Amino acid sequence: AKTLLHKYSDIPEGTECHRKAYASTSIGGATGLIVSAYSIALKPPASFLEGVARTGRYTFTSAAIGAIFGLTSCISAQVREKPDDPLNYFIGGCAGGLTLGARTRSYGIGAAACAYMGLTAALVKMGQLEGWQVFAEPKV
Amino acid sequence: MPLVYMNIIMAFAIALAGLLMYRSHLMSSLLCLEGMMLSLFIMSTLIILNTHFTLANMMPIILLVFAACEAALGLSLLVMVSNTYGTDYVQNLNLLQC
Amino acid sequence: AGRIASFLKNAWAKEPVLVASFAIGGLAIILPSLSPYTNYAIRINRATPYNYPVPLRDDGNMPDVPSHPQDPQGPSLEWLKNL
Amino acid sequence: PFFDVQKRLGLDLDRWMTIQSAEQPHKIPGRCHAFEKEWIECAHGIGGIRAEKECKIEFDDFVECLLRQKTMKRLSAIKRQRDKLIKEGKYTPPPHHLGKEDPRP
Amino acid sequence: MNPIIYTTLIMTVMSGTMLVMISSHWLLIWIGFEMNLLAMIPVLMKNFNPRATEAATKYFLTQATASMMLMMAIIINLLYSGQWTITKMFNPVAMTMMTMALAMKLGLSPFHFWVPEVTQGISLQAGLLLLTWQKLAPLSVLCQISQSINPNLMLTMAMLSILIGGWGGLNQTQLRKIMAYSSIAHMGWMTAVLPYNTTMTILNLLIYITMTLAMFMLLIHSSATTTLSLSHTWNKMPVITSLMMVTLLSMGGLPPLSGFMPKWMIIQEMTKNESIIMPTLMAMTALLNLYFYMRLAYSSSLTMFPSTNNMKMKWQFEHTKQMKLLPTMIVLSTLVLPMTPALSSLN
Amino acid sequence: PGIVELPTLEDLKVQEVKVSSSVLKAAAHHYGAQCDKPNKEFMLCRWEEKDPRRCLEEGKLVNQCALDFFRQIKRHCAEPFTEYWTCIDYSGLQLFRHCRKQQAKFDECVLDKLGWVRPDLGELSKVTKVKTDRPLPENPYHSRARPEPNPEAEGDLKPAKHGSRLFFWTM
Amino acid sequence: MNIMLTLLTNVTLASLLVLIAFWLPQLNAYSEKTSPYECGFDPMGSARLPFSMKFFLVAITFLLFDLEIALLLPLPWASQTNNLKTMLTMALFLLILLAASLAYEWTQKGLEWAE
Amino acid sequence: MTMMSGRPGRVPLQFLPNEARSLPPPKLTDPRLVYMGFLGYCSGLIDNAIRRRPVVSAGLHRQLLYVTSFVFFGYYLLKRQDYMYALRDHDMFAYVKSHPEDFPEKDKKTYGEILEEFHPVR
Amino acid sequence: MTMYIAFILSTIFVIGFVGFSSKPSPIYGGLGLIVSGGVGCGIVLNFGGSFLGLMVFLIYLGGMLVVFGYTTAMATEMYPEVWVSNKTVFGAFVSGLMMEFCMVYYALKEEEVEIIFKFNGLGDWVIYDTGDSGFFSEEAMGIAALYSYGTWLVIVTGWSLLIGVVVIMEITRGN
Ligand SMILES: CCCCCCCCCCCCCCCCCC(=O)OC[C@H](COP(=O)([O-])OCC(O)COP(=O)([O-])OC[C@@H](COC(=O)CCCCCCCCCCCCCCCCC)OC(=O)CCCCCCCCCCCCCCCCC)OC(=O)CCCCCCCCCCCCCCCCC
Ligand SMILES: CCCCCCCCCCCCCCCCCC(=O)OC[C@H](COP(=O)([O-])OCC(O)COP(=O)([O-])OC[C@@H](COC(=O)CCCCCCCCCCCCCCCCC)OC(=O)CCCCCCCCCCCCCCCCC)OC(=O)CCCCCCCCCCCCCCCCC
Ligand SMILES: CCCCCCCCCCCCCCCCC[C@@H](O)O[C@H](CO[C@H](O)CCCCCCCCCCCCCCC)COP(=O)(O)OCC[N+](C)(C)C
Ligand SMILES: CCCCCCCC/C=C/CCCCCCCC(=O)OC[C@H](COP(=O)(O)OCCN)OC(=O)CCCCCCC/C=C/CCCCCCCC
Repeated sequence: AKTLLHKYSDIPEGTECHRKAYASTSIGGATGLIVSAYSIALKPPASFLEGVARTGRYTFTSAAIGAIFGLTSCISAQVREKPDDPLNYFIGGCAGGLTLGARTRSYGIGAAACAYMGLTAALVKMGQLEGWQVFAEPKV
Repeated sequence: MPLVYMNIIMAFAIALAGLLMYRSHLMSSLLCLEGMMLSLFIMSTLIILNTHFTLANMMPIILLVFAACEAALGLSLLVMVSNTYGTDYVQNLNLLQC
Repeated sequence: AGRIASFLKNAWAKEPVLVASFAIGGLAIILPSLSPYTNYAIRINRATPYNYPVPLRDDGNMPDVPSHPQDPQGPSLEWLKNL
Repeated sequence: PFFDVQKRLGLDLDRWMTIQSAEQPHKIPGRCHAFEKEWIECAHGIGGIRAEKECKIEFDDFVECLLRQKTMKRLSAIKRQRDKLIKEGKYTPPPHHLGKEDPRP
Repeated sequence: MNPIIYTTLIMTVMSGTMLVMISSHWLLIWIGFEMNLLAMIPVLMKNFNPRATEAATKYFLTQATASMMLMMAIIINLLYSGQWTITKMFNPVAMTMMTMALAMKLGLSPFHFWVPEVTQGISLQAGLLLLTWQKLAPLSVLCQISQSINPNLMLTMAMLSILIGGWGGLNQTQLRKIMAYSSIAHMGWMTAVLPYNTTMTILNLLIYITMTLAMFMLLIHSSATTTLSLSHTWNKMPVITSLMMVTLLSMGGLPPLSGFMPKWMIIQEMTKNESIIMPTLMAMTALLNLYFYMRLAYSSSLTMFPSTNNMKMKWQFEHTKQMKLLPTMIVLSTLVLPMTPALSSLN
Repeated sequence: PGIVELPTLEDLKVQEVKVSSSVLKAAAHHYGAQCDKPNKEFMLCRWEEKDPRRCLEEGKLVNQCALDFFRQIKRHCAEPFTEYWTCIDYSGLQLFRHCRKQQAKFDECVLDKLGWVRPDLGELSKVTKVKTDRPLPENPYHSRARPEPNPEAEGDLKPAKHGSRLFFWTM
Repeated sequence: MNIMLTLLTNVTLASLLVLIAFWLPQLNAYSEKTSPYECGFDPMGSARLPFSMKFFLVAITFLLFDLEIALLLPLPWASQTNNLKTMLTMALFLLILLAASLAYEWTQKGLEWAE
Repeated sequence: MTMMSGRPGRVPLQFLPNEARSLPPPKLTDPRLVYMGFLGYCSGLIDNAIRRRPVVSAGLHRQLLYVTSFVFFGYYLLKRQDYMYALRDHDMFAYVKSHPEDFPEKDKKTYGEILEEFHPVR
Repeated sequence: MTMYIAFILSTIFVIGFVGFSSKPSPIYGGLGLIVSGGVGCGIVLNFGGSFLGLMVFLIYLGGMLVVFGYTTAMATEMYPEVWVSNKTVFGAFVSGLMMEFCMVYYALKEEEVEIIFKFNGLGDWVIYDTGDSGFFSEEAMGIAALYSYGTWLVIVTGWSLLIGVVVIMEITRGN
């Protein structure tokens, strides 16, 4: 829910990296659980234990990606002493992409995920800076 | 809300979950649909009686009528399905894909 | 007018139940519009006092409203006793 | 979307059953007739946006009549304090409450 | 089926929709939905075969679940406010259930799976009815309760519908499933602008209905349900394939064709609020629908596929039944952009 | 939200009419014929004020009138009234139809002793008029001041300046 | 309260009768005694096999006609309204609709059992 | 959102209020009407083509009816559209007139008193 | 607190719902739905709704008779399943029972918002009416008003029933 989002976003950028990594890990785990639920519903795994294995695999992948992103982004922001800089989010996104590539054991997946996740995270940081609204409330 | 309202809402939720989770028989899912209709009847009747909304007292009966229609519709379809396969299993309704 | 008479005779000879049903239904449909006592039923329904009659405040300009239940003004049920 | 056929023709197909304050048989009143009447008269003609703010008091009273949440909260508080007082033994409850009351017609 | 019975069933479907559109009472709206479904089930089964029966069963299950959720939302709203009038929906949980029920009725993602299956299992006339007339009632209700909508949920469902429509349509060789995925994407577009302006929703619905009617009527005129059977039409009647190609280009949203008008308008409306990222995503995603429309146009009109010998016999005969509204539908599907400001008459 | 005003217990004391429902029913017609004025005054107060706390004296007057009526009934026709209400009381539905001889005797006694005439059928259900010095309440609902409406549409309609003004269109 | 007590009393009496029936007499149960009865010969199939219903259409029509009973039950109270003309028109409308539905099912061979 | 559904005084299904009679009607040579007639002519040509008839010469009465119907509908469509835009302008001007605090006319400054940054191009 | 009769009846209602929602076999599902209809009739009766409770009980009895016939015709197997004959059915039944018990404990010992709002209990007797008037039943008057106020409802309902007869005949025609 938005409680996890608030728990992540309430902590300042370059402070308390362990807590931010924990919050990002929780967000990733929730995303992976939802993904595994939909996957099990639409593609039955033919066994209960196989379903548990698929759920654990997806959830661990997502949680690892989130933890790596949060830790790397916070550490970069703290080392550079430059909060409110999209470069930290780009570095965290590429770290998460390389984590995904290692998780699936594929170099092309790793490179593409690094590029795309870094770009997306930098865009998200720019949106937080400039006030871009994804779901705009009706104004006129 | 009193405990009875929560119990009726829980009954509706249980019937909806039973409908959404098919086992094999279409008849069981039709029964779950009828249960949802019954729960709605009870809930609306309790609300209308509590607030003394006199003209709303005819509303639940109307609900029942269309419930019957819906019940008849389902049964009709089941007949045809059985006549095609000799059984009412939802596994056999797989000629069309996404 | 001649073929329908034969049709009625054949229906009476083959399906008397349906003949009686249709005759009874048609009578039940058409008779109430020709009876003078339907309005009597309406008046009897209107004359049944389910709720309390709330009195009106006297502004001094209502000579048609009785000041007492036994006063000559107001509606009469004398038609009901002769029914 | 909404074609107001009823308004255009003055038919009243279903408006007779939309609200509880509208011409019940035998003049039987709803449990919250006055609250709904006050809210409707407050909100009439000013639009939903303005009514949501300027008729909030009448709507709150109407909802309190409908569901009676605050009344049960207050009754529960009184009952809890009374039970604590009697458990401590300081309550000294009255005869009428205990059923020894002298009833009146 | 008797023609009298078929006419009565079609009239009952239309009467249920009209009852939804003219009612002020939630019970009467629900009754309109029930009557529409009851009359619609046999129309889907007019040509009896196992596929039609399967499609009718799936449709009935989906719509009955949606109507149960609809009634529960109505009853919750009544519980928290003794109101029967269709209005700002005083309870948020009831409003969420109402939105989900209406989305399931419309076939919006993620309640989208039944649309391709039901469309593929029925005839082209039944598909025309299902994809044109059946959208009116839920969209009318959504327009009436738009001010209380939660924009996050509806925008999520609309974006998902556009994405899923494009991706699913990319994989199809059956024409009915292509039409169904196109319908899913267009419903996503219609519901994306609903919390901001219902006039734009109405305009998009009208243009989509016109284009879909032209498409289905052209598909009925040339008895094709697959890509390969449509690839023969050039050797029997090239005019039909040329008109189909232009109509497909219009459905793809290319200027200066009419299908460009709604998206354009919707995008503008979304930029009148802040809403910048979502319209850009929506257009870039509609490129997928354009891609598979273009593939169909490649197969049927821009190249010539091999034919068969027996086609010579078909050269000697003419089309018996003629659609009187097809030319006007084609013209309205293609050459209507210059009259864009007339949309003011919709509000 | 403010406290609720309630009358004291001493204010709620009044001489009580302590006769059973059969006794009340046996004398209902004559009671409605004789005590009509205070009862109608009380009912008008009750339906106009919409508050039981504002019509207490009228209720006390109603009780006093009923007490006087029953005192007179005791004073002149104790025995016929006792027989009539015993007959009414035996019935499970408390029916008038099953005891007409006792009713006739009670009616004759009240007519001769007090000149009382039993109301005819349909007379006690009339809507009557009552003269009272009680002022008509102006805000019995305790309503707030209603919000002012949106002002109005006024003036003559003129063509839109430069047309639709939609992108490149000049009309 | 009284109706609940009456239901409890009746159910308890029936249950006690069953208990007495099953615990008083001498029981000698063996496999041949408890085998299913088919007039002295063993059954071929199972009694849980599908059993065709020849009157299924009449059963669905009975479902539909049962709700008109609920619609028409309040007529004794409806006969007490002031506007008797509208009430009579609507009651006759409902009964005529029910008769028309019966006639339609009759003429289309809907009351004939499947063969 | 619906701007104009609840506008006070609106008759449900009128399509043309009496107030609209105070606006100048579109000319019969309006280019929008000419384009509507062109749409009708195109519909007639497509009707000829689909029916395997000579496209330009087959039915002159049918083509005439097509053009006439399109023009006839377009006239009333244009009237309603112009009325709606006039209504929008009327409401906007009345609202601006009735809320002067939200629409102030601030003091004018000339370009000789406004300091604009200069960005050289090199 | 007063005799808990309404709470007990509603709990049995939920139990019957769980019984037929675990879907053992349509015979036992119909039995559970019949039990639920009976307790719902009792619940409505305890609120003053005699006619509505009796009507819903009668309608569901007829419906379940038709469902029993259809189950014998088209929804049978060699070994019909009961709530303890299959691990899926037993698991669903036990999960439903535990969910009901947990929700009851949550709403009874505490006062928390499950989904919509909060609830403390106190028995359903508190929100009653203490209305003292009438030689008639208000529910009876409201239901009888269908023939004077609900002309539109009668029209649409009768049309729907006739259309339903035609519709079922068309659907089962086959060919
Ligand atoms: C319009 C104008 C043109 C525009 C576009 C045109 C130009 C751009 C496009 C063309 C180039 C882009 C290609 C990207 C990578 C493609 C890989 C791929 O397709 O995977 C599928 C493909 C499929 O493989 P598979 O099926 O998964 O498994 C079989 C493997 O092949 C079997 O693998 P294996 O056992 O043979 O060995 C693989 C192993 C070892 O590979 C080997 O066995 C041989 C050794 C090769 C590795 C070389 C690393 C050490 C040498 C680099 C020295 C410095 C770099 C030069 C810059 C000098 C700066 C002054 O590699 C690794 O373990 C990866 C560890 C990571 C170390 C290398 C990554 C360093 C990234 C560069 C950082 C630059 C930062 C900015 C600097 C700014 C200042 C200029 O993977 C490969 O086969 C290639 C693996 C190695 C590729 C990594 C090389 C990176 C090249 C530089 C990237 C720079 C562009 C991207 C920057 C933007 C991103 C944010
Ligand atoms: C922007 C500014 C304004 C522009 C307006 C927009 C464009 C023009 C209007 C569009 C609609 C008008 C025509 C509609 C009916 C045409 C249907 C047709 O089949 O035509 C055949 C027909 C010839 O048939 P025929 O004479 O009976 O004998 C030959 C056989 O039928 C032999 O027939 P067949 O069936 O055996 O031959 C087979 C052939 C048959 O297939 C076709 O003929 C294709 C026709 C498709 C109709 C267009 C679709 C719907 C309209 C949307 C257009 C979108 C425009 C926007 C830009 C996007 C481009 C797509 O198919 C093929 O060969 C396959 C070729 C594959 C290429 C695919 C490309 C097709 C799409 C291109 C559309 C371009 C616009 C229309 C082009 C002109 C067409 C005549 O063509 C004509 O002769 C009629 C056109 C000329 C009449 C108008 C002249 C007016 C009177 C003269 C005086 C002028 C007055 C000026 C006032 C001043 C006083 C002095
Ligand atoms: C792809 C091309 C689209 C064409 C669509 C079909 C065109 C032909 C259909 C002809 C329409 C017949 C209507 C005329 C009879 C009068 C009906 C009138 O009373 O209805 C009015 C309504 O007027 C109609 O809406 C106007 C119809 C005109 C539509 C044309 C606009 C298309 C956009 C511009 C594209 C160019 C079109 C070119 C035309 C050939 C009442 O308004 P109201 O009851 O309060 O609205 C209810 C809904 N609300 C309140 C929620 C808004
Ligand atoms: C003094 C003159 C009396 C005038 C009375 C009014 C008119 C009386 C005649 C009207 C119609 C009489 C019955 C119909 C004609 C004869 C019957 C007939 O058509 O064929 C019989 C045949 C039945 O026989 P089978 O089942 O097919 O036998 C199979 C085995 N061999 O009938 C039919 O097919 C259809 C029967 C439809 C029955 C109608 C449904 C019930 C309607 C009656 C209920 C009340 C109606 C009241 C409303 C109407 C008011 C006017």
